[PDB]
Amino acid sequence: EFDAIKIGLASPDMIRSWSFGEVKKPETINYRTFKPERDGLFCARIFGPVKDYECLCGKYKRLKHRGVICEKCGVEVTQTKVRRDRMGHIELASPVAHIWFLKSLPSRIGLLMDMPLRDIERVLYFEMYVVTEPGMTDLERGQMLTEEEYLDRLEEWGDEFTAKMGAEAIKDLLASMDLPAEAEQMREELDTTNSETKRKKLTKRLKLVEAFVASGNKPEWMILTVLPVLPPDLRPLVPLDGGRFATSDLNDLYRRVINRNNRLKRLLELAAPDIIVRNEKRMLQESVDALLDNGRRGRAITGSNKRPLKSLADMIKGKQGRFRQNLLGKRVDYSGRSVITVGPYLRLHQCGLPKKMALELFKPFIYSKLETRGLATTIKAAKKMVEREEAVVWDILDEVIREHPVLLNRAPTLHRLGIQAFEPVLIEGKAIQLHPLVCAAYNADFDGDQMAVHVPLTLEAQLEARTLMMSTNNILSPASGDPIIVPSQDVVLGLYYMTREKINAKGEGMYLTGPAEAEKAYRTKTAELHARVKVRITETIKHENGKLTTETKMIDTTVGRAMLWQIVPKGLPYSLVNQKLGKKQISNLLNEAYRKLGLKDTVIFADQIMYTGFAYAALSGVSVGIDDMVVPAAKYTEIAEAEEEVREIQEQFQSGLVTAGERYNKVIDIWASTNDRVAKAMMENLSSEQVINRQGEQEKQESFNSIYMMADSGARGSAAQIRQLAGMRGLMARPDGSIIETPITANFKEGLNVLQYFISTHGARKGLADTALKTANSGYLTRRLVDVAQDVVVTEHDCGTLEGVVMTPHIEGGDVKVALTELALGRVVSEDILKPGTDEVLIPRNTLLDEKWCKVINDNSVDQIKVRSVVTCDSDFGCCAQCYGRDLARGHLVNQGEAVGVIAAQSIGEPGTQLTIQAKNNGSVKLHELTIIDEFGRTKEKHKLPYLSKADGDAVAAGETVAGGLPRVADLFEARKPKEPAILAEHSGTVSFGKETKGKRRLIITRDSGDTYEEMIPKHRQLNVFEGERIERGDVIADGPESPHDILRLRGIHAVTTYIANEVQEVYRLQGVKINDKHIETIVRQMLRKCTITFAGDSEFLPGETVEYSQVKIANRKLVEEGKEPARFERELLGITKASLATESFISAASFQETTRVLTEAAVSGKRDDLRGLKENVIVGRLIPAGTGFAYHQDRQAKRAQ
Amino acid sequence: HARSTGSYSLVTQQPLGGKAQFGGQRFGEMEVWALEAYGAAYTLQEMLTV
Amino acid sequence: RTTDPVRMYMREMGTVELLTREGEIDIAKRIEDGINQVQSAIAEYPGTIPYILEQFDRVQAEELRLTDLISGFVDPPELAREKFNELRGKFQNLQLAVNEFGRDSHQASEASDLVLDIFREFRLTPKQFDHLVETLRTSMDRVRTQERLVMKAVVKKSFIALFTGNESNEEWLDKVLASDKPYVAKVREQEEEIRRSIQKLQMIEQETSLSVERIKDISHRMSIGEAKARRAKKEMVEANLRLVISIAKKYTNRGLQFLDLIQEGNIGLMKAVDKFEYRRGYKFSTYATWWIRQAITRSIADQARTIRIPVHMIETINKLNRISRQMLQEMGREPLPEELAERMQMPEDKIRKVLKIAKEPISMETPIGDDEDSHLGDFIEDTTLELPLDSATATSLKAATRDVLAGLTPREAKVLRMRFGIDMNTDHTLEEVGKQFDVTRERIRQIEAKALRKLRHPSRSEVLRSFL
Ligand SMILES: [Mg+2]
Ligand SMILES: [Zn+2]
Ligand SMILES: [Zn+2]
Repeated sequence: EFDAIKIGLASPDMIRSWSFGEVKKPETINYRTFKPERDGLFCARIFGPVKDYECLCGKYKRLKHRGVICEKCGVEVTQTKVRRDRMGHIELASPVAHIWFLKSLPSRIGLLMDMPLRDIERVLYFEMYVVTEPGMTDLERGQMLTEEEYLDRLEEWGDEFTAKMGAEAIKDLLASMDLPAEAEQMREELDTTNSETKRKKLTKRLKLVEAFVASGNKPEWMILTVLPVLPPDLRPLVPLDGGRFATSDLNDLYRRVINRNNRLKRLLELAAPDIIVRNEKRMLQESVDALLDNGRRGRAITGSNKRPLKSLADMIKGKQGRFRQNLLGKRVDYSGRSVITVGPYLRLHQCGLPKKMALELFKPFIYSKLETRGLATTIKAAKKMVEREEAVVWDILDEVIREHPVLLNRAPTLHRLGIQAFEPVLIEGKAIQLHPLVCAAYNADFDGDQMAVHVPLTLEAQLEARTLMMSTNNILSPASGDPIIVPSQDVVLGLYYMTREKINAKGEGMYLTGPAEAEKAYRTKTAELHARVKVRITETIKHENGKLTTETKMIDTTVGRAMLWQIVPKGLPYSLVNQKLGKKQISNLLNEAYRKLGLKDTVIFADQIMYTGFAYAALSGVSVGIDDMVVPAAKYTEIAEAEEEVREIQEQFQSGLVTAGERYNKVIDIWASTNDRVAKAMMENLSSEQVINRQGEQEKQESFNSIYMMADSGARGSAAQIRQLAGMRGLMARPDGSIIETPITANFKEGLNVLQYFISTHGARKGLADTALKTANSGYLTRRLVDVAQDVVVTEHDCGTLEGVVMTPHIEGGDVKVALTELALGRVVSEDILKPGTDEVLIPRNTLLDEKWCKVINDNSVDQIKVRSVVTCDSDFGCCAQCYGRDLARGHLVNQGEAVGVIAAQSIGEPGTQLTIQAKNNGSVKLHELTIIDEFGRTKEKHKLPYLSKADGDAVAAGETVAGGLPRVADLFEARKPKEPAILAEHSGTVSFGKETKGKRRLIITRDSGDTYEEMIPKHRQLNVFEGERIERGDVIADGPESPHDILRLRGIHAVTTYIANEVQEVYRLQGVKINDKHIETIVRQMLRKCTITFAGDSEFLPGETVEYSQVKIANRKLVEEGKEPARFERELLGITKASLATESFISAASFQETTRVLTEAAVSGKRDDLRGLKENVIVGRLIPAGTGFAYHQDRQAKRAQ
Repeated sequence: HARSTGSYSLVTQQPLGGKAQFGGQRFGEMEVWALEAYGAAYTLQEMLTV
Repeated sequence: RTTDPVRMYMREMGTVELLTREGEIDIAKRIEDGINQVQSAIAEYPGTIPYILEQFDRVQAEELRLTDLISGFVDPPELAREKFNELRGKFQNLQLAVNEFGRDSHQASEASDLVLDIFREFRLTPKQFDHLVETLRTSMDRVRTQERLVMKAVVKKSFIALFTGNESNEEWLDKVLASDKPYVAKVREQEEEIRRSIQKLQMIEQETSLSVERIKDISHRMSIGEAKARRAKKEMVEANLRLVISIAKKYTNRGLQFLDLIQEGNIGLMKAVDKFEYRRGYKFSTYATWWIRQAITRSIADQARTIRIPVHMIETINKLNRISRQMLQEMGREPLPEELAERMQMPEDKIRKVLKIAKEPISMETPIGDDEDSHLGDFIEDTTLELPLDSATATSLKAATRDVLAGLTPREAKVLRMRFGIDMNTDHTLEEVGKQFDVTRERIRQIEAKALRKLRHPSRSEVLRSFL
């Protein structure tokens, strides 16, 4: 129907054209008949009939008289909904300035007439005159005259000049401007100017003038002469229960405007003193600005209930505004909500749905089927049968829900796994039964959590639920590629208990034909779960090439291990089961099954694993008791020793040998050591036991303590919690941050006393409040990332670029932080991977590095590779498939139409709550910094070189001595400037000292061309450069934190990409969160979207103008095709907020935040929105140009092409 | 709570909210982000429009 | 330095000095001096006196209101009849003097100023006053328009020379025709238009019988008198602005803001000044306070509610509030409507109607519960909507009745469609249903009744019975 949305100024003729009448009175409704008045705010002649196909006087009261305007009353006989569309207008007695175009800094009016805002308000508030027409007089346009001066110069000259006061004067000045002449004047002066500040001033003014002349708008339209009036049903006056009436504040604001307008019209007939008329004009202006935007001008007007009246800008903007409350999110039908219980009998694709909920949600479907198969003649028959709850209704409900998927959601929806599709199973009850293996994706625990259920209606939605959102498809985490359905808690505990090994268990040394006879022996009480036996195992291996090799052997195992092997699918080695199975082991089992067998086998295996784990955890009988918390006897003696030594050091302090700070520090150290030793003793006592073996001696065995089994299996608990239960609680922190000297020498078994509990509360409160605030901080970060990266969709297959990024293993000392296999798994090769020391092509270009090629690279010892990345792609909009590579959630190449930006934003934002020289290897030494490389050719140590045992190329043996998380990420993504940044060498050249000017110092550099560049350095700066040294570009002059803007300007795109990726991944890896770097690179690509033109060239670009980089690239390609001088640009790093607010679409920018500024700028510039991204199509209800809708939009892009 | 079709708001013409009003569940911004990440254009259009 | 219009307005009215008794006397004297200059200007018009004379002729016949004619008598129908007969006689002496003895003769001027003195002792109602001023104003504006059109056409010095006496005389036209300057050719052409223009002057002059000089002098005297009066009134109100704000201070927080009250009180001052009398010897503040009171009260009754309550109902509500006040304070509890009706001497039903009449509408943004994200306007239904079940029922009934009517012979089916309006814009009575083929009433009725009992037959009505 429509392809674009245009925005611009509203002329008085246009506002009159929108209107169906003029509102003349502040009347709303009658106090007896409750009918609208003529010429009021609810007039039926202006806005439409109150009743469908009726008129106020009631003469024409049927559809026979449709479209006939009644002569007695004037009401058109039509539908009532026209009262939601028809507008009105008010003809203002005096012109009024628009508040948005005046007080939204920078002032468009003030910028246009080149006068300060205070001057314009002084004219508007009726304090000073302004000359409109100077005439044949020394006076100039726009110069102020006070009342006295106006009188003297009126006596001096008379009618030669014209001076006015108020909004009328501003209107005449705006209408008298000759925009092209002013534009030429600014162009010439800019051609002959030197100051940079005046350059910026005239650049903005010229941009505004050019925008006005191009958009077709007229400046005088910023002063309103006719005011539009909103349709009544959007500001309703409705009867409430009990006879009370409810109204919108817009009614009060409009009534004030109309009253003051009528009073002004009356005062201009009963000719009145100029002071009174001036005051009334002031009233009219204040009322109009209050109606448009309350609180911007000054004191916000309040109602009879003493809170500010809500204006139109408040309707439009904010968290409660129409964009975010009703357009980007909605309440939906066919939805329900209930508490969630656990269904251990369910399959991965099934969810338990209560019968009453299904009856309510699927009611139209039930009606349809009852009408179709004939038990209901009409729709009220079906409704009555459903209400009476007959049996056949239940069979019909079963048949409708037979294979109709439903969508389950849990708030907060941190990532796309928070909504998934399941096949419903009707259950008796009122609670939704949820499969345990999906809880980790939902972050759902059964302590009162509630879930929402949605019913997809159309066939397309059903097939999207079955194919995309179904639980069996989403088993890999899109953030990292790891399985997200890994078992936890009782499943892990059962698989651990069944796979443990006991000495001298019943049935030891027995020979079993296979897993079946192990099961038979366990069920017949011949052998225990933990008996060491020999079992015949038939094992089939599926190789990388697909070879299936089957072979049988006798293996020394445990009965439980064979019984578990019974459910392991064919194609997997038996070594994966022949061990005690913790959480890591089960995760490895599932990951290997997915890597070597596929998806269906993986889901069946996961279901069987969870069933078996539950069964054998129930059979184990694991329980917690007070005797399971064994307190080591060494704790009391260690506490006594620490206390005695603390007495000794107190004595030393009393002698003056040591100071107070030293005493504090070493007391902290001794208590920390005591805590560590008590924890070690408790672990050693808890983790072992002595048993009698078959031959009769004593043997050491791993303990079967319930708490130890709980901690070691990885089900619940870690060493810290057992330390708190059976060891020592340790040092705790005072609320300011300081650490109290005396620790809590008690655990939770003997219990704390009053003061120990008080110190515990000190930190407990801090933790809870920190979580409460950090949740909101992370949510706001995730929002910001989503709006910056929302437009990134895979739009192509190959972009045909040769650029790429260089990837090497991460080294932050003497050990590798992460191998290159992890960094390269799933990325496409950009430059051919030659074997080191050879010219053979091991890996061709445009190849996806899967597991097998990763193993090849690991075997051939490759250090540095080149791969395509999102930042280096050349696609005009979005990215291509090769530059992104594998999509982690699916395991194959990324498909066309995937919203990679939203995935990246969700992946980064989800873990936000969890957020807060001696050589050690043998090899050679290389100097660049210091690098120690193994004999295989891999760089394994990277060390700094401050301004050495071995020189360059000298071999070094082992041991030789050559000689705050979330705020950081948020600050990094907005590209903040550090408080004290590093001073960096602007240009490559020879350093030289300069005149130490008072206040702060200056330095100079001589370039290769002999030009001298001056630098402004503060006094307190430990300069590193020395005179006579040729420092390269990118060198550090003053040490300190590095600003990403400087890195981009002086080093390049790759440098800033690497910097951002490394720091954010340092923060994430500190807390043990694994996120792939392609998401971060998508965000960084969205940071690099604007360029400032330095050389204007011949293209329609002004110097120093920040424009979009893709537009410049397209223009430069066109100009190169035309053989004309292309533009020279510098690229800018923009923060996620500033990049989001500077999008080409003003709909997305207005829906993000700062709605007033975006709307004002777009209206002045006459912007046009093409609805190219996701948010715009979400607002207008269209299909998003991503995923299933992608093709659709492409078709339109063909139709507009033809 | 469950609802197929019920009352609607006066101005926004959207389903009400709450059990007392027989309202509907809210499909907020994060849900729309999840549907966009999946690629379910038609389900999202269903939730927004019909 | 400030943004509140309140403080700027006080800055504006504080620059006017406060007046004393003698200041009020002097300003009133200036006002009346302007008023009687205007009245003397009106009196020097040949048609003005006949209008007053015929008005007196009608009122003296006991057919018109006496107040509408005159409002007072200046003293330095017991008396009105004698004064109007004396005025008639003095006017007749003027009429005799007008042209028989000569316009420049001493009789025509002496009787003229004596008629002026007689008319100065009259206080007319402002309505017909402004009517006469409007008539003279319209004539004078028309002569300005004609003169400016003539000047635009001709464009000089010759007209300036002959403007004093020959502005409208044909001697100017004859001399222009005789002139032979190089630019007179086109002017001579324009003379044709000017001829019509001067023709359009002629009746006006014989309507006035004053040529051009006399009407110009009358207009100048009128203008200077009105300007003097306006300046005096403006000074007076600029003085009393402070009394306006003082009195309007007492009616705040009643639905209208302070500045609206100030402006209404300002209108009250203008109306009070327009009808002030300093013969009565009272000060201006006493009279002005009453009018400003009226302004504030009328405005606050007419514009302080979203739903207007008429003025009489406003006083009813206020006096009910006061009586319930006194009863509550006299007995000690809220007075029941029966006792209130007894004290008001009004029926209890009227008391209940007044009590329930209209409390001010609540806002659709009132926070409900301890949430800044909750408003009352998010819980308001749309009761005008049609349930989708009823829409499906309407469609199903349409299909069912289509089938049942198709189970009929075409003639009766079409007759029923026309009589009930099925698939048709309008419903039709027996007349135009007959107009289909044969225009007969009872046959149409009997056909429709036969069709009705035929459809009532249990064999073809089960599909329709399900819609009950
Ligand atoms: Mg919970
Ligand atoms: Zn009517
Ligand atoms: Zn690419």
